[PDB]
Amino acid sequence: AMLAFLGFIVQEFIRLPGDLYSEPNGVKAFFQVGPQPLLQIFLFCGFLEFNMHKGKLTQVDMFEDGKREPGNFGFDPLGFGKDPAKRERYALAELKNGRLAMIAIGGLVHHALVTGHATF
Amino acid sequence: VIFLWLSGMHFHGAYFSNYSAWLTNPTSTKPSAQIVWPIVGQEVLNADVGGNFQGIQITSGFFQLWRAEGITSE
Amino acid sequence: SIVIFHFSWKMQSDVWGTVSPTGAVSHITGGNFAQSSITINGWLRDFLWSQAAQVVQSYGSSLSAYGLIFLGAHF
Amino acid sequence: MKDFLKYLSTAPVLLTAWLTFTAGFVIEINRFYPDALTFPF
Amino acid sequence: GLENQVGFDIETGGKPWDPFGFAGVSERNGLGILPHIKWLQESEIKHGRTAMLAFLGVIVPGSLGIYVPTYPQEPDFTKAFSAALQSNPLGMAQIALAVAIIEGHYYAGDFWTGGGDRQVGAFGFDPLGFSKGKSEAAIKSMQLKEIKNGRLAMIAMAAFASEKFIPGSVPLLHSAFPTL
Amino acid sequence: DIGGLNPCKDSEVFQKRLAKTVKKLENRLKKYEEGTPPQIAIQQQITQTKQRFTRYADSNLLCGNDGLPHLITDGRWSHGSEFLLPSILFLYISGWIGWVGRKYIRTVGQTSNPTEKEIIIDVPLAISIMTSGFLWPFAAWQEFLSGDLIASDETITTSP
Amino acid sequence: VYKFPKFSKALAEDPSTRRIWYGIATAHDFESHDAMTESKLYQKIFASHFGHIAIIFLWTAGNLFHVAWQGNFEAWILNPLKVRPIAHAIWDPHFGQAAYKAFLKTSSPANLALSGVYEWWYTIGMRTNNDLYQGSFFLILLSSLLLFAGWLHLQPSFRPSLDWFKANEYRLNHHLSGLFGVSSLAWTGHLVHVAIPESRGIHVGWDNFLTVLPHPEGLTPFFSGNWKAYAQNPDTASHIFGSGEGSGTAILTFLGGFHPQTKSLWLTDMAHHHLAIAVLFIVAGHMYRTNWLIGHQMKLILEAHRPPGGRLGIGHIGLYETITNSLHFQLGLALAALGVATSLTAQHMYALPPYAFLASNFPTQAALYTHHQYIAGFLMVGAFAHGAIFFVRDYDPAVNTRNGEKNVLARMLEHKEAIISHLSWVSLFLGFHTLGIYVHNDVVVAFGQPEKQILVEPLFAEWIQAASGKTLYNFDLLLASSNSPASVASSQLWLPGWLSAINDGKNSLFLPIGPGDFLVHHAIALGLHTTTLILVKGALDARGSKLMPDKKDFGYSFPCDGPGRGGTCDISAWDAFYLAMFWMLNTIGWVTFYWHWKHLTLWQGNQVQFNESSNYIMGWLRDYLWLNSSPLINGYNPFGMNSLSVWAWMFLFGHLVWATGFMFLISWRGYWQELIETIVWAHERTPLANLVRWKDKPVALSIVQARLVGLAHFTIGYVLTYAAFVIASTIGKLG
Ligand code: CLA
Ligand code: CLA
Ligand code: CLA
Ligand SMILES: CC(/C=C/C=C(C)/C=C/[C@@]12O[C@]1(C)C[C@@H](O)CC2(C)C)=C\C=C\C=C(C)\C=C\C=C(C)\C=C\[C@@]12O[C@]1(C)C[C@@H](O)CC2(C)C
Ligand SMILES: CC1=C(/C=C/C(C)=C/C=C/C(C)=C/C=C/C=C(C)/C=C/C=C(C)/C=C/C2=C(C)CCCC2(C)C)C(C)(C)CCC1
Ligand SMILES: CC1=C(C/C=C(\C)CCC[C@H](C)CCC[C@H](C)CCCC(C)C)C(=O)c2ccccc2C1=O
Repeated sequence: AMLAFLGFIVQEFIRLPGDLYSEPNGVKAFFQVGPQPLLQIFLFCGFLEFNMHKGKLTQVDMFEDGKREPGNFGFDPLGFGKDPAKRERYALAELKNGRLAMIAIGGLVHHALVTGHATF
Repeated sequence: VIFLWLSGMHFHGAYFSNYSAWLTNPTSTKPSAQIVWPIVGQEVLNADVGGNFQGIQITSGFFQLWRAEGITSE
Repeated sequence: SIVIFHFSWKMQSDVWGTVSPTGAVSHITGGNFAQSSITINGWLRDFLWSQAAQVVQSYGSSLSAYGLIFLGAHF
Repeated sequence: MKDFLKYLSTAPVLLTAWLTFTAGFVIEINRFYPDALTFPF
Repeated sequence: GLENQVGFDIETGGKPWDPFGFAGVSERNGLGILPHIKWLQESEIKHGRTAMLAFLGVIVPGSLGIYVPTYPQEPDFTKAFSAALQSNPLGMAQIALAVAIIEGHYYAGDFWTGGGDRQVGAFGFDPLGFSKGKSEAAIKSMQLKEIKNGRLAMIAMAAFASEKFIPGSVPLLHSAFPTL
Repeated sequence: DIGGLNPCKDSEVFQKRLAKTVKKLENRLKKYEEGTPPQIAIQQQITQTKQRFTRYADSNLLCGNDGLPHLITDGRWSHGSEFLLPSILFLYISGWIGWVGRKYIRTVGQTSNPTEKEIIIDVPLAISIMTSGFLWPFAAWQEFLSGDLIASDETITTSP
Repeated sequence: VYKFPKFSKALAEDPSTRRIWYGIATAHDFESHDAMTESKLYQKIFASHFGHIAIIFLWTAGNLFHVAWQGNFEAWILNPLKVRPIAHAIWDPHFGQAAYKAFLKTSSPANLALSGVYEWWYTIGMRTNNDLYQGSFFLILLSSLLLFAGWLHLQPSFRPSLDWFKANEYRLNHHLSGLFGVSSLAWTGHLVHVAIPESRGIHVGWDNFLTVLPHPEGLTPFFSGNWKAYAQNPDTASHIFGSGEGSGTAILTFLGGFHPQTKSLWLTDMAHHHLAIAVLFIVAGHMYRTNWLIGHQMKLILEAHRPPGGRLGIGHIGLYETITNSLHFQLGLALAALGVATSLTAQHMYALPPYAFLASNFPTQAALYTHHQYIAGFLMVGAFAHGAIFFVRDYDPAVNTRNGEKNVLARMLEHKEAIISHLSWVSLFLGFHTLGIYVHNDVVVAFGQPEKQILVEPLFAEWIQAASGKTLYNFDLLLASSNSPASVASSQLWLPGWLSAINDGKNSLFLPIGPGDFLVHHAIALGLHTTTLILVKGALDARGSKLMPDKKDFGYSFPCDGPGRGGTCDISAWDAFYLAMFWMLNTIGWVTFYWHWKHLTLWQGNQVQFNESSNYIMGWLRDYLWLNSSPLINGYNPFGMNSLSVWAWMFLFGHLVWATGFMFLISWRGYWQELIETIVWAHERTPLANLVRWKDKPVALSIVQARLVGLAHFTIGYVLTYAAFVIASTIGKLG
């Protein structure tokens, strides 16, 4: 939801060169872009899902052996989180921002549906 | 259960029927008290029962019974 | 089943119908019960086959549900 | 509400709920996209 | 079983590459309905050798223009077979007979259930003493080179077929074989 | 074209069918009054009929001599949206259903009262298994490889 | 109460009427008779075979005599397309004047002949009511021969032993070569000598046959090797059958297709066919070993056929002794082959009519196809029933097993669960989806939107039609192409005749097909698979199951195993046959309904009626049954009657017998025993009737007997009502 909210705000502002990528409205951009770019995103997200969870992808398969902190993919290239004191605060901030972004992603999508122009 | 069934019959007569139109023309309007939703092409079941109404013709005689009861309004 | 068949055919053939303004009575089937309900072939043809015409020709009309239920009840 | 939820977990109630939900989303797909003889794509 | 067979190298880690576990389905349920690993390896060698020969046979005639004298000058593998089938029927008949004889002598039918006197792609056939006297590791390395080149030729021929069927499937292909 | 059929966009009998259906619907529409709900319903019927006929015309659909869309299910991808894509969709959904059913049967089969958990479903475990069926093609070709998909000789056999 | 079941003392001691009922139904089960040996079994079967062939020949002689005496064969010769053949005259005292007038044909009331014997006898060269009489005389003589042989081979010095009966190689050599090849050779001789000139106006009878050359060159080309001379100058395209106008001199040709006038196969084509078949079968009859040291020993052939890798177990090692020592295995094989053969006859005698003017005889076409398909279903069910009987009473696991490993037949009982499960899966698959598509079409058409129908073009079957030369589906495949090697190869032999016939809208050769054909073929496949499932399940489960692991100890036919273990109704293998008879009747009904409706639409010209209405069930019910039943039911009305009155009476009779079968099937015993006890008390306690008492105690029919009687009523009513419907509908619709 956070990535998708940022995607809305950037899409209506920046956009890519080309006739396909010329819709400030995210909902209408979902249709104008066509199925080919979207299906590639779907397949890439699937590849990511497979490799990040290392095969065990389902509710019964994941956490079957334990030893898996929920949400812990080990992704930390920039090194933020070495200090354990701020780690808990960062986790809480991520959770709160994620919830707020779920609410906001619903809000933006439904604004685009009831008005049709953009978010602004 | 029987009372619920009777309540359903009376509710259909009140809301999804041409009872008022049938009262003014009993001999030329066919009693109908069930309209069919327009899905999968099933709306053809809504027949020309008369009285500016579309629905399934009713053969349970509720319209005649209600008229015999003196019921003149939905 | 025999009772309701007797009722349906007898009423349609010898009670129900229309009355002309001069008083002439014309029935739904035309009085065929008296002479054709006395044989099993008569029941098969002049009642079952004859009055089943409306059920089999109901497709595309508002009575098509009756044809569908006819087939489903056979099934 | 401990045995009522167990009653709702019985085979008939669960099958009725699942079939009602299934018929519901089928009927609503056929309402919003009616007369679909072939795959939309 | 795959750990002690030629075919895996650094390109796929150090383990035998088998995402679908097709090498271990022979031991599964049924007396035999799925091929043994020996049959799969013989299919490896046969398909790879055929693919290498076919790559040479689409490159040399079609591009370089070299042709057998009394044969049609068709730089197209989708029509050359029929063109030679009509132009020189005797040559194609003899080629088919030679192929049938070679395969019948080197029959691999006991490989389906595992077993047989031969090895995977043994075939004898060492005229110019390339493996006359060599270490076992050297022979294994040469076999691995052959298998990998066969896989590469398989990929190249599949790319040829795909580009002929679906245009633009291999982007660099027409820029790497400028003539048909 | 295929099998002597012709595209429905150029089938005269198809357009005759459309015209006859529309004419019947309009004749039915004539016997009602003004913007009354019956007329609205009949107009919606006419609009839906026209939309359906137009969509069938522009759908790579082959029509016979009766002006009805015929399905080409020999396997060609040209008419792949008629059978092949719905076939894949059903195979996915039905494999999902079968996989979740089998997983639930095998999961509650190792508890103290396996038969009780079949008339009174463990809704938490049922929900856990059901949403895990999206990987049924992968789960099936990961349990067959391990030999956990097929029984061998504990299965019972009759006397002969 | 004694001496009737002479073959069974257990039945003869029954004090009830069950002894009489079971005496009839066990008379031909010779293996179960008292004081029974194998030699007596084979000898009695041999004599019964002789009596049976005598009965067949007497039946054919009766048909010939009644056509010669009361028919109009000679009149039908001069006008085969307008004169309706007469089977036999009618003398029934119950006729009124109206019935006499309606059935009156020429001089006496008579029945039209729907057996197609007129066309068959006309084709083989019969032109006189004295030719038919000669055939009847000869066939009665042959029947006398067979009866004498049957009596003779029960005499002491002429009764064959078991070794002679089980001499497989000798019987195969003789049957194949002698029976098939030599009978085909003699039939080619007759075809040429008599039939070929008779179709060209030259009469070749039992007087001028030693002096009338079948070919002008006269056996010179055959010995000289110039066999092409027999094919030169065939019948032209303007040849009038039975007349010399436009005829030829050839006797063995390839022409393909049909005669331009009779719309039937060329007589020279069929003579060549039978000559080739004769040569092939005579050659194939020398395969097996006899007293001259060369040939095959089939025991060795069967034993040596074990795949080396090993997937059929030990192969066919124990099959020779298994088949030889069992008469039910051989009977099942013969019945299966005969069922396939008569299915072939039905499927080919309508697409490739072999008899002159038979294509235009629509009622006889329908009657022949229906008759042969019903016989085919009966034969197939009998084959499977006798396979089950072999499993119950003749199968020996020790013979079919060598050192633990099982042979090809014994392994069928190891994966029996797999076979039954997959038959069940196929049946459920086909039924679910055929019914789903049919009901989808029903609902969609009923709602007034036929465009939403699911109509699958039978491309696979249309592909086959194009492969044989039909240029209707634009496939350009093998014979639809003039450049394919398949066409260039026969462009000079039989394509011009074959292509001219396959690409013709008036033929039944490769009838054009559509989505309705697809759906009905899937229905036929479902019926075949379900009947096979029932029969195979009964055969494999005959020796036992989980519910009855000792079913072999109770025999092929027993009522049940009791109400214990949850209930064991219809658990015997006989009950599987009994259940599969309904499915066979249903499948044959579907096949015959499809054939008859397709051909009624083809003959009437409204083939668009079938192509549109055959995709949904109400289409069938309204346009086949309800539509074509109108002429039949009006065979007699309160106003009069027609010659179709007998067919309406048979229609009602079939319905009545069907519902009496319903009686015997729904209501079981126990309810009929107490009622019979009440009747017994009433008879015993009434004056003026106490003077009369039964000798056999009246009891209710047994469970198995009741099932058989209900099945017999069901089947007889089914057959009678459908025969009446098809015949009367064809006659009353197509003039
Ligand atoms: C029924 C088919 C059949 C069978 C059982 C055999 C059997 C044999 N062949 Mg052989 N062969 C066949 C067809 C067959 N052939 C055909 C069509 C050709 C091409 C002309 C050859 C060419 C051939 C050569 C060149 C040689 C053999 C050899 C052999 C022998 C052992 C080596 C071997 O199998 O490798 C050869 C294996 C094959 C050629 C594979 C053939 C696969 C066939 C075509 C598949 C048919 C199966 C199919 C389901 C049948 C349908 C049945 C029905 C529906 C019609 C063995 C006796 C060798 C020999 O003589 O040893 C001394 C040998 O050198 N075969
Ligand atoms: C040449 C010598 C000869 C001949 C002519 C016969 C003839 C006959 N024997 Mg016989 N027999 C012989 C030698 C011979 N036998 C010897 C040497 C032995 C001792 C070893 C026996 C032992 C023997 C026994 C024990 C019995 C007979 C029986 C019979 C009769 C079989 C019933 C019948 O009428 O079939 C007539 C059949 C035809 C005219 C031909 C049938 C045509 C078929 C159905 C068509 C097939 C075409 C095609 C293949 C269909 C498939 C299509 C294709 C594409 C696959 C028949 C008359 C039986 C009988 O009834 O006894 C009285 C019997 O029980 N025989
Ligand atoms: C040439 C073929 C052939 C042969 C030789 C046999 C021979 C045999 N069968 Mg068999 N069978 C056959 C075909 C054959 N069958 C077919 C086609 C079927 C499937 C229908 C069967 C089904 C079958 C079963 C299920 C059983 C046998 C049994 C038997 C054995 C005892 C027969 C007996 O007791 O008769 C008894 C004869 C009768 C009871 C007479 C029945 C007459 C029927 C009801 C028709 C009469 C009505 C008639 C049409 C009236 C017309 C009505 C009018 C108003 C129009 C015997 C070895 C039995 C056995 O124990 O085998 C070991 C057994 O259980 N068979
Ligand atoms: C995300 C969301 C919807 C996202 C939709 C998307 C992406 C749709 C994409 C598409 O449409 C397009 C673009 C094109 C279509 O053709 C295809 C699809 C692909 C379908 C809705 C969220 C919807 C989110 C909703 C409705 C949230 C409701 C939250 C409530 C009520 C919270 C209440 C509380 O927070 C308070 C008020 C106080 C707290 O203390 C207590 C509680 C009770 C927790
Ligand atoms: C139970 C049992 C039994 C019985 C069984 C049965 C009854 C079976 C049946 C069977 C059957 C009934 C089978 C069938 C078969 C068939 C087939 C096998 C066919 C084939 C065909 C073919 C192969 C063809 C081909 C072709 C084509 C397609 C085209 C044209 C040409 C040709 C020829 C090539 C017995 C007694 C034995 C024993 C015991 C057990
Ligand atoms: C009606 C019926 C009866 C009663 C029918 C009986 C007892 C048959 C009555 C006699 C019939 C009508 C034949 C009568 C023949 C004459 C008496 C002449 C004698 C002929 C014999 C010598 C062969 C059963 O016994 C029965 C048993 C099990 C399941 C279902 C049923 C069942 O449905």
